[PDB]
Amino acid sequence: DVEFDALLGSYCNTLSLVRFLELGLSVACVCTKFPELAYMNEGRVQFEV
Amino acid sequence: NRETLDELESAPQTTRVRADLVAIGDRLVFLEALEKRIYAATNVPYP
Repeated sequence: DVEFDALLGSYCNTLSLVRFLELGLSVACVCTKFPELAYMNEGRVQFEV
Repeated sequence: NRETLDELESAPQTTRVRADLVAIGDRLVFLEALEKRIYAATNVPYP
């Protein structure tokens, strides 16, 4: 007698790493890289219309 | 893991044949009638 088991194949996907600038929503927002929010207390913005 | 695991082997041989292709959206699809082709006079009813 011969009786064996067969792993006939293996499949995988990939985590499609979307990039937020490669995206239609990107002109809604000036996304700014400011690494110093941790030591920051507060910011303000004044407006002169 | 950026793995080459699944398959990339041999690029098999290509041959032309009569068929039909429609464009429903950007998914382009065959068409097949399976009555006059193979179940012509066969006594098995078409599925």
